[PDB]
Amino acid sequence: KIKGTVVLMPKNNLNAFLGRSVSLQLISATKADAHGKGKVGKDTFLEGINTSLPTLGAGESAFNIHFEWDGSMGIPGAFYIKNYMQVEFFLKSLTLEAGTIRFVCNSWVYNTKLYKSVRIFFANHTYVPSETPAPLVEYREEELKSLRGNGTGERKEYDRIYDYDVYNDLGNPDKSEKLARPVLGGSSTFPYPRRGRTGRGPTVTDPNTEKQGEVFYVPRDENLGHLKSKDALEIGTKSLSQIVQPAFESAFDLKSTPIEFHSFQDVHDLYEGGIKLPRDVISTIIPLPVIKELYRTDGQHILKFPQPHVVQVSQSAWMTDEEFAREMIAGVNPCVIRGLEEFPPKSNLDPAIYGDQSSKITADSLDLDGYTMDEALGSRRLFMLDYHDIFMPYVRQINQLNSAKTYATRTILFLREDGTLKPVAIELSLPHSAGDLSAAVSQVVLPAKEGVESTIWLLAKAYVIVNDSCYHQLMSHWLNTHAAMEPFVIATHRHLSVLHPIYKLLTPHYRNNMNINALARQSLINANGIVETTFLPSKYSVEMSSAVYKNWVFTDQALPADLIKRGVAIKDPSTPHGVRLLIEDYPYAADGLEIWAAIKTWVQEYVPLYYARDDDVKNDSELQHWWKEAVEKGHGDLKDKPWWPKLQTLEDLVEVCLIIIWIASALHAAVNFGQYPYGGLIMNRPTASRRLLPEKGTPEYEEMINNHEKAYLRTITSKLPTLISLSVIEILSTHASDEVYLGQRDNPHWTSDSKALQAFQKFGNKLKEIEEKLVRRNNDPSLQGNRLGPVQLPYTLLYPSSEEGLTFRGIPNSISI
Ligand SMILES: [Fe+3]
Repeated sequence: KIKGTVVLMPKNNLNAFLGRSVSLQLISATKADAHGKGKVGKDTFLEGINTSLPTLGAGESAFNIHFEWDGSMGIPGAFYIKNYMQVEFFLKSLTLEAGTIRFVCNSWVYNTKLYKSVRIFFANHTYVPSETPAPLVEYREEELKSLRGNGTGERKEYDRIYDYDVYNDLGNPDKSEKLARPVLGGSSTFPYPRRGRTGRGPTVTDPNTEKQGEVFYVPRDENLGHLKSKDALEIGTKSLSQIVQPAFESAFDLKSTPIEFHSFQDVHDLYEGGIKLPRDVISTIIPLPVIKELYRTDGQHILKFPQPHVVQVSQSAWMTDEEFAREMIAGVNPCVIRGLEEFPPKSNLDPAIYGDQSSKITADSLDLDGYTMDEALGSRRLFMLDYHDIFMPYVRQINQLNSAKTYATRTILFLREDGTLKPVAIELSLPHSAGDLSAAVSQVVLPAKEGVESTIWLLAKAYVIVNDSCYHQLMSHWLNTHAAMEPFVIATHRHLSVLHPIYKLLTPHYRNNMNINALARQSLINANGIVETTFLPSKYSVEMSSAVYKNWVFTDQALPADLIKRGVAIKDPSTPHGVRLLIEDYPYAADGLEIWAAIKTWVQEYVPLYYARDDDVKNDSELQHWWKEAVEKGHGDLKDKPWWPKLQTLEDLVEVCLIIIWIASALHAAVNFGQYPYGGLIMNRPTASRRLLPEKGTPEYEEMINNHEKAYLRTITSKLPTLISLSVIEILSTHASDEVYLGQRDNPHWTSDSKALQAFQKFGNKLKEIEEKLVRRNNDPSLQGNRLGPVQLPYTLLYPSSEEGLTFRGIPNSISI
């Protein structure tokens, strides 16, 4: 007999797993039947509870099992398992002793009757397809066929079927015509990454829109369970939209709290004394998992939000021009600023539609610390935050909404000799066309510290940051991380076996991504969901991200390519990373290059363990099918584009894996974990603007003079949507205590290959080394202006490690929140 140990986690006593409850059958990797498929042994049941091993913990139990297995039956390489119990359990592992064979499973096993085919698990060996032991080749391909399913049917909780569909599940046209939304994906008008297929079928009123459902399916093992309810952060979004948001709304409908903030102190009060709300509103929040962690409460009437990092040292520093500019390089959205190499800035928009698009900013009006414009341009000291061409096509329709008004903005920045950025002009642009009923005009606003001009300049920064917050949430964050990554998740499970080296390399970087995305489609980006009800563009929000996706380029997601494309660095082979930054102390980019380099080294060391030559990549059938599908189906609306890597070389494989890991880990961390730390003060990161600048001689103009804080608050996001936005960004900025960070894996035995395990240890050591280096940077007094700023907030977003909570640091493996 072969002595084995099964470790599993009950859904939630242990004796019910005994008798005839659970059977396993070992499968040979070396002895085949007459069809060349590995021989399968007898059904073998769990025989007793193992009590010996202390190294267990975390709700796990271990079971003893002995398999009949003459050396005749060869060496086991897989096993089947059948659960005869009513309730599913979570299978962790099988270990066969005496040399040892390890099976890492980490999968829910439902009752046997629910599966078309018996659950199969492979030993922890790694094989490209041409290396699969012959008796497992068919089992390997059949499991992939199982995972792909057939493209039809309503997916159920226990299904493990990965497939693609368009974003046609956001609208709710059966409820109201007002909730109808365009399908995103699958047309030239609205290209978009695909998402995981759910198959709920058509609405009554629109055969192109998928009907509503209480649960948005993900393949079962994508739906992460948590030992602690407080760690199920993704379910908070659902509770917030479905339960908490209506509770807040009723407090305002009943006039139990003032409808608007009246001064900046009313906002600061949220994390000081708190806000007083009706008892039944407090009573709605307090017992909810995740939500109850968002606020401190007296259990009666008070909710208090946590103090955001951006105000922890100075509550007024956000208002400084130094901090406004610094956050474009070290803030929540540090990846949009561009070099400006000519002046005035140009527009590619059609003047026949929007009016003359010539910039109104004059060079002679700008304070460039004594530099002439030619000098600033030539010394590469001029930059911009350019939302003009992005927003202008949407300004007319946005401004037609009740309580939304925006400009398409452009901000010019000058890189001072001291290495900090300063803002020197903001252009607030509006489209103009012959029939317009509005008399509002485009304006240029310059910095000012006193008088009504200082208030107009503060408002101008707010309009800019409304554009930036919208672009950050929809494009930098949602489109470029969450949405862009999902097609790669699906392709990987459809086409790379669990045995495949590139499966093992990439899948840690997918943890929880399909799950959070599905919950997002249900409650965050749905019609009348959180984003539409809290951000400027309202019902146009998600379609705006489709327009931006038209210009998404996979190879420009690589950090060096991004920096070069935006004109914030230049190619320079004489530097360690091959690029020279044009803003030397650009914290996101300088820290990012270190992480990028570490990932690249890891990928370059792993790949050659499995692919010796370009030919070995061309000839890997799973890899070729994977990449073909990811591009032609997953990102199929951009399959016509010339820039996709072809995947016929070692270099191409490294490039593709490096970009995927980068997007999933560091890029997402840098744009996600700063949300509450910077945006928890709504004045610092307004999500919406509700009026344009006022005309002279109006009461709104006199208000700017007499009550500037009220002028500002009437312009930005109202109090009710503020309470909702703050709550959701608090959730999304939190690290669950069971997170798995870059340099970590959930199991030490993910492969039996010692060289791959060594390479991975080297990678984790390098990240520790990098963190020491980043610590030294933050402690360097010369770098204070950009790494800390007047808010005195050290840039820690790209520190690789973190404890649980709202920590402003730590790089998870994946897009996990
Ligand atoms: Fe995120």
